[PDB]
Amino acid sequence: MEEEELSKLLANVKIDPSLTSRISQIDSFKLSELMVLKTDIETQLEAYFSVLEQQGIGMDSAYPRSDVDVLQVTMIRKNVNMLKNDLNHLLQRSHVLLNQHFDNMNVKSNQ
Repeated sequence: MEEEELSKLLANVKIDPSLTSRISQIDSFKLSELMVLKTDIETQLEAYFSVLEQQGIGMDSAYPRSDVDVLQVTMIRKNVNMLKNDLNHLLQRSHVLLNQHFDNMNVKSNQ
C-alpha cells in the first residue's frame, strides 16, 4: 500500500530535536554555547558530506543516477543547505556578540 510505505518513509525523515531546539536559541545563547553548537552543526555537516562523497557529487552538480539516488542526493543537499544557513546565522550572531565585547572594553578588532 502506497499510503503506508509513505508514512514509514516520512515518519523517519526527521531532524534531531535537540539540535533543532538549540538552533532555535541562537539569539539567546551565550558565546560558549554558540561555539559548542557550531561544532555540533559542523559534525552533522561532516556526516552529510561523507554521504555526498559516496554519491560522487558535490553541492552544485547536474554514470546514470537512479531515481532513488536523485531522491537521496536531493534530501542530503537540502539538509546541508538548511544546516549551512543555521551555521551562518550562528556565526553572524556570534560576530554581534564579539563586537559587543570589544565595545565593552573600548577596543576595536584589529580588523
